[PDB]
Amino acid sequence: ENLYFQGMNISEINGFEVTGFVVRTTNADEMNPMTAKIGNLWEKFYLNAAPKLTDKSKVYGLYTNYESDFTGAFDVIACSDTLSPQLLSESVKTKVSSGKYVTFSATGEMPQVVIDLWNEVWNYFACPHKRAYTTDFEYYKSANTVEISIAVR
Repeated sequence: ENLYFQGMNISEINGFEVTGFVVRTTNADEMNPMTAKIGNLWEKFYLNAAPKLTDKSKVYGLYTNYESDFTGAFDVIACSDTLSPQLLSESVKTKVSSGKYVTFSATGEMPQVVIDLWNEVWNYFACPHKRAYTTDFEYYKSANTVEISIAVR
């Protein structure tokens, strides 16, 4: 896969607030290229939100409001800590809670690296830990490095 898989680490993470665009989807909708929503969500973010970011802006992909488990619907939120629901129209503010997470990290071509990192997440949980299905997140640490933090019970 031509990725550097840095590995996984369990840790306590401090909560934080982020604002951005939300869409509701399912894994099945995302697997079908013709019905996927996450790509379009990010294009909207690039279009409407990116021009308003700063050099210290942190950018995230939140997965939250889970209907059930990985087989159910969930909200995906393309967002950033420096945006606010009134510096940006149609946006929603979410608080990610402090808690215990398992965090995975990889570096490579984007977005290949985030797609493939989710596969590592899948393999791992499908296990010493159980998913909380509260709020999980991609953190786009740099142009080539992404972390995925999964909330665990």
